[PDB]
Amino acid sequence: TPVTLAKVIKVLGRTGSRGGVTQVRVEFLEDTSRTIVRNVKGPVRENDILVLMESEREARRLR
Amino acid sequence: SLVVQEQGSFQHILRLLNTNVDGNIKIVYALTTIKGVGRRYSNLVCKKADVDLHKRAGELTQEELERIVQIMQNPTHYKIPAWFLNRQNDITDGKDYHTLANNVESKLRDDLERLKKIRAHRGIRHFWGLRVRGQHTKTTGRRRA
Amino acid sequence: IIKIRITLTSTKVKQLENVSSNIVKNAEQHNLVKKGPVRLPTKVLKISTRKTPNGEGSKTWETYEMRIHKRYIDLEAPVQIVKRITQITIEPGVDVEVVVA
Amino acid sequence: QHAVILDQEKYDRILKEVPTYRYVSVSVLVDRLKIGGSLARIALRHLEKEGIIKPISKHSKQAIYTRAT
Amino acid sequence: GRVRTKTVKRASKALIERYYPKLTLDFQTNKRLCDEIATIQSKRLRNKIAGYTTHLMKRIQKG
Amino acid sequence: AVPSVQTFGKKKSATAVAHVKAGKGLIKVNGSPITLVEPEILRFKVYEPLLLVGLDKFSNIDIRVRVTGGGHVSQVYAIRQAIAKGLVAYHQKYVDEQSKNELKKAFTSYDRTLLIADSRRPEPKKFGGKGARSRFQKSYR
Amino acid sequence: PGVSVRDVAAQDFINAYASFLQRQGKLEVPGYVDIVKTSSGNEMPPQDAEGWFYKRAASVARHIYMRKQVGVGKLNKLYGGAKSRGVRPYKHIDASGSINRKVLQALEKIGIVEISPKGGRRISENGQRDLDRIAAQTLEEDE
Amino acid sequence: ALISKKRKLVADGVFYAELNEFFTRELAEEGYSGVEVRVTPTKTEVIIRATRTQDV
Amino acid sequence: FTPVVLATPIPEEVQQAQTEIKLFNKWSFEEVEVKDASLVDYVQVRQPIFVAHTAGRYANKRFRKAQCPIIERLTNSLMMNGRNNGKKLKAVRIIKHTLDIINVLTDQNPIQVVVDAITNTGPREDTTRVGGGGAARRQAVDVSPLRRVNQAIALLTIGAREAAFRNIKTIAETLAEELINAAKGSSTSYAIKKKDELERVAKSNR
RNA sequence: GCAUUUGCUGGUUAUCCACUUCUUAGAGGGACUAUCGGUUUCAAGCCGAUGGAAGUUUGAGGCAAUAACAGGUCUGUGAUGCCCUUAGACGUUCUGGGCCGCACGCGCGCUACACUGACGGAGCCAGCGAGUCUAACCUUGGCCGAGAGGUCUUGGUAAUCUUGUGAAACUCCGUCGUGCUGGGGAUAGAGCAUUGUAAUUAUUGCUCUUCAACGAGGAAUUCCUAGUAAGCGCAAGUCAUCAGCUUGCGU
Repeated sequence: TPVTLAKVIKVLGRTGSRGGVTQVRVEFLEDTSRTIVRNVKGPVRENDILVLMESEREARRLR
Repeated sequence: SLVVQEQGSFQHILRLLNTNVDGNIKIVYALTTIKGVGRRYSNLVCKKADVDLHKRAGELTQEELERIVQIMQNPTHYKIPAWFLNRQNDITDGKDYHTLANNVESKLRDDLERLKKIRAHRGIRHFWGLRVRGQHTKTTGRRRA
Repeated sequence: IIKIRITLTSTKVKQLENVSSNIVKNAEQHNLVKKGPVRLPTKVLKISTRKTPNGEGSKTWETYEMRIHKRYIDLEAPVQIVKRITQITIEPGVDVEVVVA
Repeated sequence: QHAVILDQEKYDRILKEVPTYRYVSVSVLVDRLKIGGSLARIALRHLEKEGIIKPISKHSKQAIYTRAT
Repeated sequence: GRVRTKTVKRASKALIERYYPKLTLDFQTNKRLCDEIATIQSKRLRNKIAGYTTHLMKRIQKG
Repeated sequence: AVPSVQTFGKKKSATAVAHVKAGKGLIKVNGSPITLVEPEILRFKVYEPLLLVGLDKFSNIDIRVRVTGGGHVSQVYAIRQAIAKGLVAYHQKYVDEQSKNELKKAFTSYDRTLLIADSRRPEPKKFGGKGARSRFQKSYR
Repeated sequence: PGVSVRDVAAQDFINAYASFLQRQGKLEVPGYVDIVKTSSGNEMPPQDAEGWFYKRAASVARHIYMRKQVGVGKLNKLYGGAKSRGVRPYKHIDASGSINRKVLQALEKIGIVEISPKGGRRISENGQRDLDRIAAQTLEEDE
Repeated sequence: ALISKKRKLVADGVFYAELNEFFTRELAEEGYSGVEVRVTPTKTEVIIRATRTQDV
Repeated sequence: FTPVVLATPIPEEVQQAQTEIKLFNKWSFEEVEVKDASLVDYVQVRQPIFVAHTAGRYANKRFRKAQCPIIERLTNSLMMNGRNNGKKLKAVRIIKHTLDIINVLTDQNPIQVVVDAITNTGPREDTTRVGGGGAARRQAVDVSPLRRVNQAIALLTIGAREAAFRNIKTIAETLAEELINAAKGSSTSYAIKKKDELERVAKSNR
């Protein structure tokens, strides 16, 4: 289980056709200088920690 | 701490009024497999026959069952009031009878045939196989079966 | 003197309160014990018709209200001054009944 | 299915198995033993008047018992 | 949804341009003044008129 | 002369009235002790005002609470509304006002609406549905 | 220091008082004590067929103690519940009146309640004296 | 008397509406405009609001 | 602890454990802690309560339900499937019975067992739907920390409800069995079987 | 009454005195997004925190444009044009019957498929309302009856009496024990009552007996964002009798 954490730096904005997916930018919390942009399912506020099963996709906005 | 260790006198399925009574359920609700007794008739006849209600049917030694079937076949002699009775001033006698196991389907058949041969409106509806009481038929009652 | 009671009933707040005010003003013009205006709870009489004639349309409902305000004042007075104060304060919309004892 | 009358082969099974039960209750008896449910609700009384299990809460819809020692 | 309308806004500007050295920066003593220098039908409206007057004065004494 | 404060507490239709006078320490609800307020799983709800500030403060006062209206859960929320207000208002009048803030700080920091009754009130029913928001099922063909 | 029935839990008092009434053995339970359903909303007779009547007599006496006066019409609304009428929704149904009237007459004959002005039945001189003695014993049960 | 105020105050309303529809139908040619009743002890009085009183 | 005597007896077991520490029913909010970061500030065990009955307004803002204590968020999720709606006084009894049973099977703090169950049974990588036109493909996304707590309570109470349905074991015991078997990753619980099934679907769709 | 020590719980229709916290209802006060902080062109505003009974336009309604529809209604109207009929009438009235008739398809719903449950005792908590003089309305209390109900009285034209509407879900203790079983109560038999001139094609209520499908419902599809959904009953409308409906109300 190579679980890596991260925490939201800036909430970009909603995406998806129904708008149920929030696009956020996260700082990796082990190395600060790495910032990847991914998208989440539930409700996210500013500065809360996430869990990344694999931190490689850097996904774009859905339609 | 009501633990009792009786082992031998227990009995499985047993016959009363030509009906197989399940032996390992409580006596009041065990009697209710007889067509003609219900949860409240059987309760009263157990009370009148002086049976401990907590007993299974595998208990109840044969004189107690004989007392119980004495109460069922002759209720008015053992102080059961006439408003428990299944037939009151019945149709021909004017007496009070509680109809029991095999007589229930026959006395019902007697009543249906009695009011069929007179060609009363209830009898014709029964013969046709329709809802005999004054209830709608346009939407419900499908699947005659 | 005699124990009297004056009961006021109306559907208009403004036309009733000034009548009770005139009653009490005449009550301490020549002084006597008040047992002043005890306002009973207001009664709302509701009629809920549908909206329409014939039942076409969305099933919309109205409710109409009539509000009954009631007030009673329990006075005691000499027999002479009873008639004049019961006759001066007569106003449309306000129903006044006076119980003798 | 489930036995409703004690038969003195279930009775000794009560005495030598419920001390091994760290959580013991009405549904515990009917699952690991094969007992009648209403017999279990009598058994948990009998296992209390002489201490083999002890009560920690007695609600009419739920009884919770542990081994005494 | 706190947008004042052109009844509250236009009245408050007309009430400042002729009563400037009588109005404070405080709401509680501005609404007491609006009962004297103006005729407003409802209590709910003069609280809205005096509140926007107090808001305008806070940005008059700033500039 | 018999220093006494009366107050009230409310929940949704319920109105408990407290009579806080100086005395020996009986805390009785509807003539019966506080230990008998019986939904019996909310029995601790009448107990927070007796335990947040400590049981010592009640040794010199007498409490007599009567409730009407509401339901079984709504009434239980109404005694505790009246007990809390009945002790902080006793302290405002007959003992030091510095002590009142210390108890008012305790109840407010644990605010289950012990001092301030909540403003949640029923919404009226409308036509075309069986509830305030709920509508009847429409059929479309 | 002196106790009333208001300091006793209701269920624990009614059970303790119902046992006392049966131990005395003088209540004149009716002969119909084992036939009746006790309401028209009920389905089955009371399960405790020997001592369900003593529990009503204990429950009614405490109720009259806590109130000013009640009659057999207030007891029927109190002891009645919802009725299952099958396919149609439930509704409140008052209890049986003959049972409550027989309870009240039994209590008057044992002399624990009495007929009252303004109607109904109030609790008597001996009623307060006797309810409070079992109320005293119920507190001191815990060894 | 011997009538509840709920039925009394409503009956005063329907009495007024019956009077008003009567005078609209009757005094149609005189420019009728309304009525008001003054329920007093000793001869309750009714006022007719019509333009040509010399015709009414 | 110097008990105080007064005209109302207020029994001895009440104030002995509650004047100094405001416990649970009898359970401690001390030494309980969320072992999984990204669930702190969403699992609330920091202000103790006496019973899990708090008539609190948590629905009027977006994130205010996080400040609701998680024990009340489990009693709230028990009043479900229709016949039990608005029956909170039954749900507190179930939870009061559950934490007693949980302590018996495992002698740790039953509050700690609940937090262990929540921290495990929340999904970590979920799947959303991308419509386009036609086949309506799926897309794997992340999941919020709040939704992890929201869904963990959902899966636990659904699993207890379905297990206890046509069964002689009560809802209190099956809730206890589900929480204990989820505190460890036993995969004998409904929620753990669901959680890794949702995660392996997203693994295919990433 | 109990304790006894000065206390606790009660009763006492006006015994008297005092007061208005709770209740009532007139006049008012109260919120203005207030204070602070952050954002934007520095505006209109928005966001967060504090205070506050109240911060979504404070919640919910009422009211509600211009233009229209061949929308519904001539079966609300002594609103109405034209057509028809007008004495064996299509007027009106009276006896009967029908509108309810069942191979079947659809829409709104009620009860369920049970153990978060059913049953039995025990606890005991609302709010909106309605109610009779030349007419029998809401009915307390006593007595009778298993019950439904009967009978003798009483209060009330009502903040006074019904009525604290002692509602139901709910809560506690017990019986059941995974079994279409003590879940469910359709269908049917016999009796006792009540409303009505009249109950058969069961008005309705009750008592005993009869014990059906239904094991969570396919494609589809409805309603709903906080004291809301959902559960739960109660009053009113219709009414002489009939509520599985609606309009509200609280839990």
